[PDB]
Amino acid sequence: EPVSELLKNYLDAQYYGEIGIGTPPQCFTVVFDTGSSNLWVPSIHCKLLDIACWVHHKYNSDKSSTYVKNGTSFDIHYGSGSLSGYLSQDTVSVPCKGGIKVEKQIFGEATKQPGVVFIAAKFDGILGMGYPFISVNNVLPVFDNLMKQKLVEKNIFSFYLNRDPTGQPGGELMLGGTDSRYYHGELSYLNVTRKAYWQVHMDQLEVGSELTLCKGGCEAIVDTGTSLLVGPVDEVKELQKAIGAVPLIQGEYMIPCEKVSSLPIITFKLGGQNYELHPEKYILKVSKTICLSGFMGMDIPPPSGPLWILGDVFIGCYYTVFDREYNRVGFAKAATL
Ligand SMILES: NC1=N[C@@]2(CO1)c1cc(-c3cccnc3F)ccc1Oc1c2cc(C2=CCCOC2)nc1F
Ligand SMILES: *[C@@H]1O[C@H](CO)[C@@H](O[C@@H]2O[C@H](CO)[C@@H](O)[C@H](O)[C@H]2NC(C)=O)[C@H](O)[C@H]1NC(C)=O
Ligand SMILES: *[C@@H]1O[C@H](CO)[C@@H](O)[C@H](O)[C@H]1NC(C)=O
Repeated sequence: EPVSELLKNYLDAQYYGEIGIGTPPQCFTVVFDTGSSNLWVPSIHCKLLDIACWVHHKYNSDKSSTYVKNGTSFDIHYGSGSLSGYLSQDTVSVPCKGGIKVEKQIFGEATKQPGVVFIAAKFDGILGMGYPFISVNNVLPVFDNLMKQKLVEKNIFSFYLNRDPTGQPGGELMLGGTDSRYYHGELSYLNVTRKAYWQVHMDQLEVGSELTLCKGGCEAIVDTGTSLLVGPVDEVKELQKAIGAVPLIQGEYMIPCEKVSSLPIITFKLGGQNYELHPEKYILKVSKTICLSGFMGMDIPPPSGPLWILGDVFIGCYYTVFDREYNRVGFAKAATL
C-alpha cells in the first residue's frame, strides 16, 4: 500500500522523480520539495521567444479527458527568481505508471519563467510537500489531497537520498511509510515548531570543539529542495574559516582535498539527540577534481528567517521521515556501502 518513487541524482545537487498529469498521463520530472507547497509544471501555452519555453516537458490540457479549467492566474516569488501562470485541475499519477491516482488536484500551468535558474534544472517542475500555510493561492497540496482521498495507510512520507553520485538508485521517496532498507538503527523524532515549513528547533551547532554556532538555540527547516546546508552569513563565514575553506570565483568555498580528512566533526544538536557529519560527508567532490564545502551562507530575513536549512547534504546522510499525523520529523543514519 505504501508507494515507492525512484529518484534520480544529478551531481548530489538535484533529486527528482517522475510523476504523471492527465489521462493518459503526461510524464513530468519534479523535485519533491518539502520547502514549498505547490505543484507546477511548464505549459505549452508559453511564448516562442522565451528560452524557458524550450527546456522542459510541457502540460497540454487538450490531451487530457480529466482536465477541468480553473484559470486563476498565479505568481510565485522566491530567492533565485520567480515564475507565473494560471491554475488547472487534473489527475496526478505517482509514479507516471503500485502507483496511485490523485483525483481533482489543482496545480499550476507555468507560462512565464524568467531568470537563468530553470535552465540549470534537470527537472521540469516542483511538487511541494510542506504545510498548506505556505501554499500560494491557498491551493490544497498534493500530499494533503491524497490523504483526504485516503490513498495510503499512514499520514507520513520519507526520503532516502543517495549521496554517492554514481550509485543507484539516486534516492527514493516513500509515500505512506518508511523504508528500513535505507537506514540503520531506530528513528528519533523532533516536534515541528512552526507548521509552515518543516521547521524544527535546534539547540546549538558545534564545528569541532572551538566554534559553536546557533548559540543559545535557533530554528531550522528540513528542506529537500535545497542542495546544501544553509545558515546565517556571518555564522557560516566563521565555519568556513574554521575549516580553512576559501571562496572561489563563482562564490563556492573550496578546500584542498588533502586537508579533508583532518577537518573537524560538525555536530547538529537538536531535540536531545546529536547528529554528526564527518568531513567526508559535508564536503562535495566536483569535477579537474575539486573539493567544495557543503555549507552556504544566506541571510533569510524575517518573518520566515533567520533559519538554518538542513538540505540534501544532511538528508542524504540521515534518512528523514516527514510525519503529518503527529507533526514531527524523524532521523536515522542512512544505509551506505
Ligand atoms: N526549498 C526550495 N524550493 C525552491 C527554493 O527553495 C526551489 C528549489 C529548487 C531547487 C534547485 C536546485 C535543486 N533542488 C531544488 F529543489 C528549484 C526551484 C525552486 O523554486 C521555488 C522554491 C520555493 C518556492 C516557494 C514559493 C512560495 C513558498 O515559499 C517557497 N518557489 C519556487 F519557485
Ligand atoms: C479552483 O477554482 C475554484 C472556482 O473557480 C476556486 O474557488 C474555490 O472553489 C471552492 C469550491 O468548493 C470553494 O470552496 C472556494 O470558493 C474555493 N476554494 C478554495 C480552497 O479557495 C479555487 O480557488 C481554485 N483553486 C483551488 C485550489 O480550489
Ligand atoms: C512532541 O509533542 C507531543 C505532543 O503531545 C508530545 O507528546 C511529545 O512528548 C513531544 N516530544 C518532545 C521531545 O517534546
